Amino acid sequence: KFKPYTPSRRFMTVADFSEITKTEPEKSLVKPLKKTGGRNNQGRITVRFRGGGHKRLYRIIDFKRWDKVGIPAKVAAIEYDPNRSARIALLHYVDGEKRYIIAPDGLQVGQQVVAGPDAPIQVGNALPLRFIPVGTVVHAVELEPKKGAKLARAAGTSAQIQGREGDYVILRLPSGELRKVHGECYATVGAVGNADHKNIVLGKAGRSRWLGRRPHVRGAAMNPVDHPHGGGEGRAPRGRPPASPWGWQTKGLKTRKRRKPSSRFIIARRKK
Amino acid sequence: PITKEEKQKVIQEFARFPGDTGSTEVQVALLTLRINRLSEHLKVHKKDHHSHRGLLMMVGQRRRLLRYLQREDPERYRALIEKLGIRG
RNA sequence: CAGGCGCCGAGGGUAGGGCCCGUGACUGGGGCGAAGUCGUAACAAGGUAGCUGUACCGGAAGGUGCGGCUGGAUCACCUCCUUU
RNA sequence: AUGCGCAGAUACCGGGAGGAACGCCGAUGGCGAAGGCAGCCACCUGGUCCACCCGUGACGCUGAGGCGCGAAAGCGUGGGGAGCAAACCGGAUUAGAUACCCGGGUAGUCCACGCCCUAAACGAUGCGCGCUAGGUCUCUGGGUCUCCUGGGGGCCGAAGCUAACGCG
RNA sequence: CCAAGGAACUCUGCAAGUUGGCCCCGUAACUUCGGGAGAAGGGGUGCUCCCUGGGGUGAUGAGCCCCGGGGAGCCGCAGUGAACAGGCUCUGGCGACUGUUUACCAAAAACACAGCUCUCUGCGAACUCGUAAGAGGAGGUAUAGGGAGCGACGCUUGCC
RNA sequence: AGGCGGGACCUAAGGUGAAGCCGAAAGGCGUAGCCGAAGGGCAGCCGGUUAAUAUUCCGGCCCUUCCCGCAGGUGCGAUGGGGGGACGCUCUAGGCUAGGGGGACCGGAGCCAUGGACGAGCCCGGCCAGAAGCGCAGGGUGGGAGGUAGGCAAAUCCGC
RNA sequence: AGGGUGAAGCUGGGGUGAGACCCAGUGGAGGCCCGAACCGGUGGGGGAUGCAAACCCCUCGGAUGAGCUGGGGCUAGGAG
Ligand SMILES: NC[C@@H]1O[C@H](O[C@H]2[C@@H](O)[C@H](O[C@@H]3[C@@H](O)[C@H](N)C[C@H](N)[C@H]3O[C@H]3O[C@H](CN)[C@@H](O)[C@H](O)[C@H]3N)O[C@@H]2CO)[C@H](N)[C@@H](O)[C@@H]1O
Repeated sequence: KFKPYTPSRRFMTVADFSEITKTEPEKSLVKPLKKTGGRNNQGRITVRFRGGGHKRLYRIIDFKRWDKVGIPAKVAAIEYDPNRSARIALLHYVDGEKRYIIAPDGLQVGQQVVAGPDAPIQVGNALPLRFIPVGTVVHAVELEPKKGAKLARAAGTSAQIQGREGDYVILRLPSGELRKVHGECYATVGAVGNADHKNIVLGKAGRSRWLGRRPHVRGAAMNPVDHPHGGGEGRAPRGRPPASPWGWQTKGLKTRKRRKPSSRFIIARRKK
Repeated sequence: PITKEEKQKVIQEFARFPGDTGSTEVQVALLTLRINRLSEHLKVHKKDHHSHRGLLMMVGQRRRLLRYLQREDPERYRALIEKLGIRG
């Protein structure tokens, strides 16, 4: 029920460089799931470019485990949703009920794993940080206990356990930074399920992108009647500005944001 | 792995006469068997070019001996072919 | 018998390809005619020794890293040739 | 110089993480078509040395062509970068310094699967057999193991070979 | 409808005519070996009688659709017989190619774009509307959600 | 026009809105319940009759629920839990009328006008609806028992 | 409406160790290619108080996709 990434159509005219992926569980989801409105327009004013749609399923997923902190679960199997950067495992809880959950590193259908008060540090179970075997990996992870799985490292194979101090453990998050969460808080054990996805290649843009749902963006689009920047000519403007009365693209946003100093440091950057 | 016992047992099934403690028959039985479980291994592995190689030489050897097999007599030989399976 | 009927194809035309020939501003280029305007690797540890395959950078010879081949000087270690 | 430190480093102590490598032992030593291959453990495997003389019965030596194989560099996607590090940036230089030196830091260096075959690819010396003093050392298999014998490595080394080394 | 000539008309072959139905012969430089090929250039078909094979339908025998195949031959200038129906080749600048628009000239560049890079934000993200409220954003959660100049891909992006 | 349609029912987007959050005011936002669809669901068809309407009328044939009863039968008894109706796109085997089409095949009113042919000649038609009973196709799965540490708060129903 | 194209998977036959990979049959995917209904509307032409407050003709592009379309809705006018 894993999934092929690479399959690429071939020379079926410019449908060139189209990357397929196929989770093998292929089953159509199950019983627990509604749908999302057609947002893009919202609070009934309209906003943010692109946006279009394309077919309609729509998710409900588990984001909180302490709610059975124990009932082993066995991979119902693999599958996913018209959302999320890295598929899911519909899991079965030994008590009858099941739940759509993450999809850490390639686990295995039928596999038992669970979590709570002491779970075996086997990628799959989840645990209050504290049970953090420092130097290990998780994601999903949530600071401010109860505030549900906060930091759903999307396909975000990224929760790197980095030491502890006080009632907070240190973590290396996607981004390339290290924040802190009080141990009692929690983490889904292990890592994500998708990345190659991230590399996926798609053919005739219009076709693909739109299918994605998203349409466009078109800067200093000539007639700068608005389009912040210049136009009514070839030449790329100067000032150094962006759409809807913008600050270019090299300035802050944070602030006192009591948030900030409160934890984390590394400051915002990487260097591949 | 290399199961000496069963080994001898087949050196036997083959060596028409119980006094073939080294004969074309056996070169055959042996190089064959070996060649086979060996190769199968090769598969679930993919990279040991050194030994692949040897195996190579080996298979050669065997086949060639058979070459002669035919040279003097391929009759009894084709029987062998038969018994075994290889070259079909 | 004459002619009629039949392909036959010398021949020429229209189209297309192939081998080679010549051939074109500009152009990468190749070889040389004592007396030149620059630096100078290499041979003396040629002064970071060199040489090389590779990669990359530079007025230029070339330098730099990966790896290696000695057709690499001086003491310090041992085996082995002779010998007052 | 430099760049880094009293917003305390450089040294000392404890703890954390990870990548790479693999000391003494280990050798002038070993295994491999070659390339080249090492901390130990285990899985599967191949070459290959000795002795009973037991088996077969010369089936064997050669290899144009092809077929698989492999330095390091570099490419392809997907991991990963502790350190080292062309490129780049400095600092030191001379008259010049793009390089030799010191201070930095990418790609790469590393793993998987794919791809390049590349060469002072070397012993610059194709392979296969048998004939011609000895001397020495060293590893390894058999023995009446002051040694002998089969095999394997460096060394000295008559004859002899070469234009000369030097092969032996 | 034309002939004689066949673009010299003409800023432009604008137009219009050529040409076009399927089956067989055959098919160039280049190439992301998908293709440019309906390249291109030939030849075919109508209807008769004759020998010869096939997939239908209760085996299968007035029951039908596929080509058969081939042979001799029939009548016109004429045989997709009328109506549906490619003119073509060479070559250069742009742009990739699918596209949307400019409702009212402006088939088409521009804008899309896939895909490049910078760069912004720690989620009660950052912006976008809002008098709070609030939604949006995203039940998404930095391979993710925004600001952007470019715009397959190939080589390549140096000096302050 | 009980049986066609729409309401006498369902609901999404979506509007309303008891609560609640919110504005100088007028309002902004809004769960719940409601309103709100040729999207859901539901019980009839064909032949005949008017200047004129029809599966609404007439007639033949086939049902629909709700009320009163009686007759037989049961832990019956919410709409709250559940299961359940429920769903791309491309394509596509197998099986039935529609619906094409030749029957000289049977019924029929006629004809050769014209050289001819009265001869498997023309011309017209050769059905449509039918409880279910039944015979083609398939079209939509599990019996238990128990544990039945979830239940999907409350219990044998689902799920482990 | 209709027609051609002819990938991926697979099945078998072919070559090593197995394998690459090949060939063939199956297949019959989106691009699409050809071309109506559908949707756009240059290229030329035909009206100037014209059938018309944007038309008719000959013609032409897409002709499964960012496609076209009926019904039901929300954003609106210094806002969309
Ligand atoms: N062509 C040979 C290649 O290029 C060079 O040779 C060339 C070059 O060196 C050399 O040129 C040399 C210079 O140097 C030197 N420094 C001054 C001298 N006057 C000049 O001479 C040159 O010009 C002369 C004018 N009166 C002529 O007579 C002469 O033929 C010509 N070589 O002559 C060659 C020209 O042909 C390399 N030296 C050589 O190594 C390589 O193989």
